Amino acid sequence: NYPLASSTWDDLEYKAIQSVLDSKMFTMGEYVKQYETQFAKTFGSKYAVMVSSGSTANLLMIAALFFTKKPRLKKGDEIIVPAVSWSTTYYPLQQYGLRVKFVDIDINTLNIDIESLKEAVTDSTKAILTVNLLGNPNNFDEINKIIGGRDIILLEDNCESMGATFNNKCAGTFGLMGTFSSFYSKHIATMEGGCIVTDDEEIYHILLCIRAHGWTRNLPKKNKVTGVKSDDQFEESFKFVLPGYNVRPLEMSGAIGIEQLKKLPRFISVRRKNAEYFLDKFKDHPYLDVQQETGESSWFGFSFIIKKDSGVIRKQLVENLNSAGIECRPIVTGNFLKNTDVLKYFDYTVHNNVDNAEYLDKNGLFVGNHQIELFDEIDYLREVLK
Amino acid sequence: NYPLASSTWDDLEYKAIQSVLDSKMFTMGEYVKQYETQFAKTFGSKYAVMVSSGSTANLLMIAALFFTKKPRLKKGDEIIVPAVSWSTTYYPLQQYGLRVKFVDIDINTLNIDIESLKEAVTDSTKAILTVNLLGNPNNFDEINKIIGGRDIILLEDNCESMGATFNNKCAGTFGLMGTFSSFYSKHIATMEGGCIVTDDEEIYHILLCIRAHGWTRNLPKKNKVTGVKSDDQFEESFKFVLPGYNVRPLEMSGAIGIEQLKKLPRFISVRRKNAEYFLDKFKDHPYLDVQQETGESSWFGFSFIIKKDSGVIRKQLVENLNSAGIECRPIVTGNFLKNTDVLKYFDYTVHNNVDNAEYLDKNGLFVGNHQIELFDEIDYLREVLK
Ligand SMILES: *[C@H](N[C@@H](CCC(=O)O)C(=O)O)c1c(COP(=O)(O)O)cnc(C)c1O
Ligand SMILES: *[C@H](N[C@@H](CCC(=O)O)C(=O)O)c1c(COP(=O)(O)O)cnc(C)c1O
Repeated sequence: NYPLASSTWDDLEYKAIQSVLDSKMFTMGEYVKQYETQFAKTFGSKYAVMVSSGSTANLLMIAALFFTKKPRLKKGDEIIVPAVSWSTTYYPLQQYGLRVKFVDIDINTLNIDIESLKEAVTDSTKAILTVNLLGNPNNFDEINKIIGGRDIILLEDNCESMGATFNNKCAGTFGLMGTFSSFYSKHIATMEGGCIVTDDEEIYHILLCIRAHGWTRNLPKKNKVTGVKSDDQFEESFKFVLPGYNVRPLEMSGAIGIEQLKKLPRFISVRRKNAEYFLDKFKDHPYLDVQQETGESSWFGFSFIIKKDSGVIRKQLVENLNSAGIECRPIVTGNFLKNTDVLKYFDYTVHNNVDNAEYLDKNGLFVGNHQIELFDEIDYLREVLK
Repeated sequence: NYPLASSTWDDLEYKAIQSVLDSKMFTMGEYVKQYETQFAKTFGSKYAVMVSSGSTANLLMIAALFFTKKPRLKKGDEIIVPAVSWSTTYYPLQQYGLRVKFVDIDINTLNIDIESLKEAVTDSTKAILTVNLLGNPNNFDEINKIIGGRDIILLEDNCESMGATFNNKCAGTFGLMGTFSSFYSKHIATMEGGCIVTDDEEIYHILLCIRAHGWTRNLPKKNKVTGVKSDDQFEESFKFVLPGYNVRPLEMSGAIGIEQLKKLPRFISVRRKNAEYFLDKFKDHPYLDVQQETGESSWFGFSFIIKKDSGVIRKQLVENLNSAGIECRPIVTGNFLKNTDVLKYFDYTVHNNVDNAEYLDKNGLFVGNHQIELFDEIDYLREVLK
């Protein structure tokens, strides 16, 4: 009836695939490169680099920081994160030996709690990795006040908020790097795909290098990694300079991404209209609280949190929902801190408490928002959730 | 041109791509699952796990060893590798904090020098990662003799030797794990693609988990990682237990992969016919040494090494081969140890020396072999390399 996922494609995505077939160049090329230019232009960054998925976009984002001429991050370094996000926002911190400090979320915005942030910040903090949750941007104004010129890097996992903006700027472009995802279920889809954006050329060349074999084949003759490239191909083409990966996207995802980006503004427009109608139907709801928007959210989906002491039990709504053909799931993955089994591999600490994440973990659920008009579905959802 | 790589595709892989487009299901699924099954069966391994590339296959191979119930490896352990190979054979080792011990290669076979190895193996050696170079398998009988019952893990990077055999056993299936690549220029091509095979179910379950977010979704109800999966999918489907990645292959790659396996034997045969031909044409070549075969090479390509005391300058030969429109390159990456820049990041040492690797690095070169008859390129090559 009402799924969490619908297809974003049309004839056009298919044609783009044909175009690629007909070219007989399958691995990362023209399209991918064209696609990166469009992406950057699209969100207002100087550079964009396409990878195999948003997870690997997070991996290189952290990785790159260790290979700047003046390494910006080091093993043991303290990084702050919020307690609610996708797993692969965290894994990379572990794989790089960072010390992780979790902070609770604000139960209204579902983003990192600001007042906890303020106090959680110190002289030991090297970086802050924010996540724009469910399409909702962090209030970067306040985040910038809290950092206050200190050597603390700001990073964004924007895998759920493509299109969101805050004060006339695209989410994802506030940090030194911002990551995106074009996985099937996201604002657009290239089957799998992710992207890192940055206005830093140094970081930009490093990303080009660790994305594919740690080589220099995709570096420009004069570049910020090696500096000046020899002209002996026999030579230059087989020099390895950073311990990277092969996380190249396929040409086909680049081509398909070109088509989706064209459609994006409409997708976002439809999404917001549905959000507007949704909020109208659900405000002053007797036992559910909705997400409070910051800036202009790209409304990835619709979260609900059971009102305190309303005596409503999640299992029930859950049943209700499914019995009406409406799919739902926890919000993102609930409180990450409960995954104690993977947590045993981390060097981590919890600032103050994560009561909010905890409450969410037991009392929130989520239903999708899509790029097609869902007025009908919402009216029904509201009939079911009364 | 006498290109280094060729299309192994015909209307079939084109048809398979079609079928997946027809299914409208693009994310890792049944084709991939089907391919994994065909793959293990083809190479004679109990299990196979398909990943986004041979490089991420090597990464997961190392990563798995850390998450076994009783860790097979730990930070600081020593692992012995050969000095000639693709850079992604080495990175995982640095990324996981292993102590890398380089060993010289045998100048004839181009694989690890067996004498050096016996000597390089010590009480501290926990594992040995072999690479089967250019289609040619390592003498695993000699290798197993060296290990002789001790607790030393044998691994293989088989990304260049899909289809080689040794004692009628398939290469890639001697070590606790073996990696494969199905990248454009390799034996089979699924655009990008890699696989890991193993006979160990626990490692096998660990791979299924770390390939996709460290979740439990692709583990069987009763499994070696978590035991028994819960029935409440609301919880079970968002449980994270090991620090993995998103290195899932594409369904299209799974589908193209299945047609490729069907054609393998033929590829191998032709490639081997080409090689024989090349052999006697180059049999008594006055100034160039050719690669010594162990078992049945899959002849990924043909190496040439300017004889000791010949007065021949590598430069000419290339000049020469380039003027003739024959595509040429270094043997893999040459002496990997020449990359001092990336070496800065490793915790490593060198066994004795790697003079063979350096000789090859300065006097070695290589042209590609294909699955179409090339007697004519050959005759021509011979003529050019007089
Ligand atoms: C996307 N999270 C998805 C995971 C879907 C999947 O199987 O990949 C979800 O179900 O919520 C996401 C990522 C991962 O990007 P990727 O899916 O392209 O690997 C990273 N960060 C965030 C915050 C995120 O939502
Ligand atoms: C194959 N190496 C290829 C590299 C092709 C590429 O650019 O990806 C070559 O040109 O020699 C290879 C790999 C890399 O696996 P992948 O290419 O599927 O990521 C890893 N190990 C070895 C030994 C290898 O030959």
